[PDB]
Amino acid sequence: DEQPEPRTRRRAYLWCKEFLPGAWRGLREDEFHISVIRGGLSNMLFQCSLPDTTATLGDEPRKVLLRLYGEAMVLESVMFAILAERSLGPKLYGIFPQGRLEQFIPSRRLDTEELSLPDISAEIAEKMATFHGMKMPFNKEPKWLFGTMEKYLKEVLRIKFTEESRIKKLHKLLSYNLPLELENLRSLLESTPSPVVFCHNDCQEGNILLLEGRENSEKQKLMLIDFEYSSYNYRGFDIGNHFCEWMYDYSYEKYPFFRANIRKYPTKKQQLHFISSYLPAFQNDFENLSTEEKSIIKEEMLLEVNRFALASHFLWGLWSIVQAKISSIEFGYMDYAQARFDAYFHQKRKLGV
Amino acid sequence: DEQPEPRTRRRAYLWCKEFLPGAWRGLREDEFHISVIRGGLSNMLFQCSLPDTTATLGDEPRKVLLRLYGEAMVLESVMFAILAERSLGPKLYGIFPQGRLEQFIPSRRLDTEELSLPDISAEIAEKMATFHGMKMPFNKEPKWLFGTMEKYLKEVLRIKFTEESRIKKLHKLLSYNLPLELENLRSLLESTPSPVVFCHNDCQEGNILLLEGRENSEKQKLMLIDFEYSSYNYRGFDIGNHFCEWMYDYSYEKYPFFRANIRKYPTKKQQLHFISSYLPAFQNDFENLSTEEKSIIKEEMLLEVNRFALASHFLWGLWSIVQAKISSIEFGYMDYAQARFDAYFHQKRKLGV
Ligand SMILES: CN(C)c1cc[n+](Cc2ccc(CCCCc3ccc(C[n+]4ccc(N(C)c5ccc(Cl)cc5)cc4)cc3)cc2)cc1
Ligand SMILES: CN(C)c1cc[n+](Cc2ccc(CCCCc3ccc(C[n+]4ccc(N(C)c5ccc(Cl)cc5)cc4)cc3)cc2)cc1
Ligand SMILES: CN(C)c1cc[n+](Cc2ccccc2)cc1
Ligand SMILES: CN(C)c1cc[n+](Cc2ccccc2)cc1
Repeated sequence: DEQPEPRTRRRAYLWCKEFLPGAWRGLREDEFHISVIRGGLSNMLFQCSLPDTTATLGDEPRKVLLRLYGEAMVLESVMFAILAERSLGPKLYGIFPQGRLEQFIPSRRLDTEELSLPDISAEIAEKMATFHGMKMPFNKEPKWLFGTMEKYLKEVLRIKFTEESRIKKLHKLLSYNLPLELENLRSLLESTPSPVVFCHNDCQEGNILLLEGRENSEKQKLMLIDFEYSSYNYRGFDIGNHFCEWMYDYSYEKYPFFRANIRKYPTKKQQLHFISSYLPAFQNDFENLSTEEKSIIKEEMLLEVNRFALASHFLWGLWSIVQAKISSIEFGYMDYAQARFDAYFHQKRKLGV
Repeated sequence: DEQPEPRTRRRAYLWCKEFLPGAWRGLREDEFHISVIRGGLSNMLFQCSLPDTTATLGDEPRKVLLRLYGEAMVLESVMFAILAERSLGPKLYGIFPQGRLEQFIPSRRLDTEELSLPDISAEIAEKMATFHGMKMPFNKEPKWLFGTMEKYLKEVLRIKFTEESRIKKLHKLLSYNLPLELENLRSLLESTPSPVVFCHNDCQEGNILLLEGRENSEKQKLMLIDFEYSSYNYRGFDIGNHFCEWMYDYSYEKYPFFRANIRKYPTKKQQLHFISSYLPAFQNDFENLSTEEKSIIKEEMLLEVNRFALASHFLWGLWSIVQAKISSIEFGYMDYAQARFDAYFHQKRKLGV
């Protein structure tokens, strides 16, 4: 049990005491329990709980998660509150300028290897389809994807690195002519139909909870979390981006702190399994269509998601170059950027585009 | 049909086109309809609609309300979104830095005289009880009431008026010794039990919709709106404050632009009718209690709400003095302050406290 700094213990006690009902309201400071889940400079996480010897008075939680930040603020808070109301995310117990109190969900995150398990993959698809089907009070013009890529590309072309290895690696990445490549990708995707839906935009193992005590259950053992990058976007991006994440393991404990394997991208068989679960969850009379109409829809979706996978590589590659310059957290960002652009051209070669 | 300024028409068209689905997404500027509901400097309201000749494609609204503002921002937006999810307020279609798009609810506001109609009063009580019963992710310590009164009192004692009539009226209002009176009220209310619940804090005719087409229905013909001043607070304040509003008509078309009548405060008979509807809506097996246990609960509530009514007068009286100094909107603020403090001492005399 890693203990927080004294100032954080006191602040956490006050937020719990004032925002949570029942036994919390009368809790003494010397009875308050708190431990660090993740520290750092931003998005710090703590578990806060009542003493085992304190009974609950009503329906109040015995344990909660405190998230510290360390208008995007408004949109994020409204999104979280709405997903909570709809039973699609952890409940929201308290909101304040410095952070929030959320329902504690006993669980662990998935590992990269688990993404390919057929039952896990089927559930991710069903969960993503459920999120895609819902209405949210946000801008419905799908400007996010190329808007973000253009903004990031402009930043990348203004970066002045001082460190030798980053200078060299940047020269190589820019040698591809990224403006031209971006507008060729824009052209390709302009001609690729894909419905605009509420997308997670970051569906990978770190953002998927395996619910404790349900590990052996057939269905409903996962929860998608961490929707902070969500927006209306092309459905093909959310699915394609997820598929790309099959290739990257971020648990590697030595530099560059990730492993990449092109061979771990889902095979067409595995892609079909995923979309066969997605479709009936997104369009509820889907199974009643003829085997042949279902087959055509699946074929057209395979093309769509694999083209949109190219934008996942391009977007994350640009993001990673910017991180190499601006981040305060250690990671092989330039090497990761190169891995994404290698995958981009590999995928392009395979697609013949 | 009062038309908005050209800049507002264009901004409204863009927000509707980008935030609303279906036929909105492809709407041409020359087909956009908008009219002013209320103008001003802040909280401006517009009705926006599709042409009568444009069919809806799905479930999109044909008409919406645009609210312009002209962190409190975060709390207000989360509250509105949650009440919408729970079917307790207008739906939320879009949120952006300058305002929001809300469901249009065909209706009119109630008039002051309508507050005393037995069926109307019964429904207000049931509606207030429903709001009081719910959980919200906001601070549960009831610091709002006296916190706001202390803050406002400090401001009032620093006001330097230049206009003769305001100087004279202020001297009279301060002659009561407001610090002493406030702390005597604090003492009285400290000894008056009242559960802390999610309160509207402004339940009067201007914030209650009479739903069009339900005017002749027995029940469910109202909607409480405009929760921007809501907070956890003593239940007695929300009820007592509502009762005080029976006395004030803000529709008077000459200076001071309100009428006050002490005789229009609900009689004990009328108060009992209100609380007899509130109680079974707030505690759902209430009717199964003995006639005698119900009677005692009602008696104790009558005492509670009438004591808390004193804080409604004191709070609004202070608010009104501050408005006389800072407001950009014409109203008899000093005369209204005097009316609230007259009612305060009148109520004190009747209560013998
Ligand atoms: C490298 N990569 C994908 C990883 C690496 C590692 N991990 C697990 C892990 C391992 C080690 C660390 C310590 C190093 C910190 C790296 C890091 C900090 C912050 C984020 C948040 N983030 C989410 C979505 C996002 N999008 C959707 C986006 C928006 C705009 C563009 Cl342009 C592109 C993309 C942008 C940013 C992610 C990773 C942290 C976490 C998961 C994924
Ligand atoms: C005078 N009175 C009650 C009225 C007068 C008139 N109307 C209808 C009406 C008629 C004419 C006008 C034009 C003049 C504008 C007066 C005005 C501007 C803004 C508000 C909003 N407001 C809501 C709750 C609130 N609380 C809960 C609060 C918080 C902190 C303290 Cl300290 C005290 C109290 C504080 C402020 C209300 C009235 C507008 C509206 C209803 C009620
Ligand atoms: C030029 N300076 C001070 C820095 C430049 C880049 N970083 C981020 C970083 C750190 C370790 C590995 C990868 C990226 C930190 C400081
Ligand atoms: C000293 N000055 C410029 C002002 C002082 C007070 N107000 C508000 C007001 C206006 C009309 C009636 C009541 C209150 C506006 C200007």
